[PDB]
Amino acid sequence: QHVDAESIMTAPKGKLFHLQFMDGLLRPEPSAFDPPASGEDMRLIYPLQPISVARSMRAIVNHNEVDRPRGAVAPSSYEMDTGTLSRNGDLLYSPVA
Amino acid sequence: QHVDAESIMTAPKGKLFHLQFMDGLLRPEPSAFDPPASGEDMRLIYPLQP
Amino acid sequence: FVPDVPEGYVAVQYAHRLFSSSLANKRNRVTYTHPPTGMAYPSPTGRPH
Repeated sequence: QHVDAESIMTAPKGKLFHLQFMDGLLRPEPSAFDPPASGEDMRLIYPLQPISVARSMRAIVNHNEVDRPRGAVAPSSYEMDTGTLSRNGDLLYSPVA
Repeated sequence: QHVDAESIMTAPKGKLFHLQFMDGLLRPEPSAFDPPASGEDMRLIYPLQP
Repeated sequence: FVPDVPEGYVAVQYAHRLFSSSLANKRNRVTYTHPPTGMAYPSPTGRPH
C-alpha cells in the first residue's frame, strides 16, 4: 500500500497514517551483456529525522569478493555483557580497567 | 554425447569419431552475495591444430 | 604405520578465518589464504602443499 500525494495535504490534523520505505542492499544486480530497459523510478516524500532507530545490525551475508559489504552494522558491545549483581543494587557492567 | 577415454585408445585405426567443444563467452556469471557451491570441471582431450 | 611428514612442508595452524569465499573466473568458490605469503588459490590444485 502507499499514501496518495493528495491525502497527505488535505486530511484531518489528528490522523496518523503510516508510510513504507525501501532498503535495497541485497538487491539483485543486472547481467553482463543485456539490452537496457526503459522507464525510471521516482520518490516524492522523504523523512527528516532520521528514521530507523531500532537497528542492532544489518545484512547478514558476506560479499562476493570484498570484506565488509558497505553499510553493514555489527552488534553493539553492550548487547553481549553479563555483569554480576550487587547486594543492594541489582545490575552493573564490568570494570573496563 | 561424448567420447569415452577408452574407446579413444583401443578402437580401429580407420574410424572417424567426432568430439564436442565449448565456447563460453556469453556464459551467465555468478551473483553478488552468494554461498559458493562445490565441485570442479575437468577436460581430458584437447586439439592441437588449431 | 605412521607415515612421516615429507621433507619440506609449511606447517599452518587451522583457523576459522584462513578459508574465505570469493569470486574467481565466472563463479563463486571457497578459497584458501596462505598465512606466510597472503595469497588466493581459488581451486583445489597447487596450493602449495
